[PDB]
This record gives sequence, C-alpha cells and structure tokens, in this order.
Amino acid sequence: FACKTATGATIPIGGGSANVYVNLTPAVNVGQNLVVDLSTQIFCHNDYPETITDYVTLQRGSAYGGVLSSFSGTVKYNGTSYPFPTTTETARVIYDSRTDKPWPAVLYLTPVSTAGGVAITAGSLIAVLILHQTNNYNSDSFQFIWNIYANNDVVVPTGGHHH
Ligand SMILES: OC[C@H]1O[C@H](O)[C@@H](O)[C@@H](O)[C@@H]1O
Repeated sequence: FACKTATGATIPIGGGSANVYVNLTPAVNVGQNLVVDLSTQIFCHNDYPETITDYVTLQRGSAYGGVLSSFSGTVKYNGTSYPFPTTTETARVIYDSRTDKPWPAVLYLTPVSTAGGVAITAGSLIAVLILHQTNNYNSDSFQFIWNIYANNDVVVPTGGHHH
C-alpha cells in the first residue's frame, strides 16, 4: 500500500509524509463553507490485492495557520462527517486494487464569527491529515501524513466604511 499526490509527491510502503498544495476559493463569505476536496489530489493503491485487503482510515486531523485561528468545521470521510480537528479515528475505506483510487477526504470549513479580512495566507500550512493503513494480512499499521498547504490567500469579506 502506498500513496501519491496528483502532482507526484509519493509516500511509500510503510508510511511517511508528503506535502499537498491546494487551491482555495479566494473569498469565503460569512457562514459559507470553504471546501477542500483532497479526493482529487491524494490517491492510494493496494500492492497485493489478490491476497491482501487494505483498510484505510483518517486517524487524526489537525488545523494550522488561518484555519486553526479563524475557521471551524468538519471532515467528510467516505461520505460521513466527522469533527475537524479530528482526534478519533474514522470508519475505514477498503483499497483492493493496484489502480490508484482517491482518498475520500473533504474538509468543510466555515469562518468563525470573529473572522474578517485575510484569514489564510498563501503558502501557509492549514491542515495535517493522518491516513492510517492496516490490512487483513499482517500486523502492519502505517501512517501516511499529508501536510496541506494553501496555494492562495483566502479572505473573509468585511463591511464597514473602509474598502
Ligand atoms: O497493499 C498490500 C500490502 O502491501 C505491502 O505488503 C504493505 O504495504 C502492506 O501493509 C499492505 O497491506
């Protein structure tokens, strides 16, 4: 079992870490959800599907930068919504093919009530997600650590008399 990003960063058998750079909607209005769909950027495969079934969860997710300071939200993993930051492991997804399959993780993040102005800066680390892989074959338990960086600034528009 190993994983890669659409841009070509890889994490090999046994786990490791990689960086994922994401485009974000540049203005996230109050009450709205900024959606970070990692299933278009992170893909994984099973190296021995004839004999081994791989089980993959989101084990932990932490918030950073502007997301930590100015957003609240959830992570939708394989269709079920969990808190984000996430300290409790999710249900599992089965990987059973040598063909790359998306990792079905999507962040839904809404600005907190005191947000306003620049909330996320380009290049900043905004999230870390731990993909946990086990299987039905041996004792392997591996962590694939995805560092999620913003490709662009995100602003929460404000009102007032200054524009
Ligand atoms: O993907 C099938 C199998 O491949 C390798 O042996 C290791 O990555 C295992 O942990 C995994 O279960």
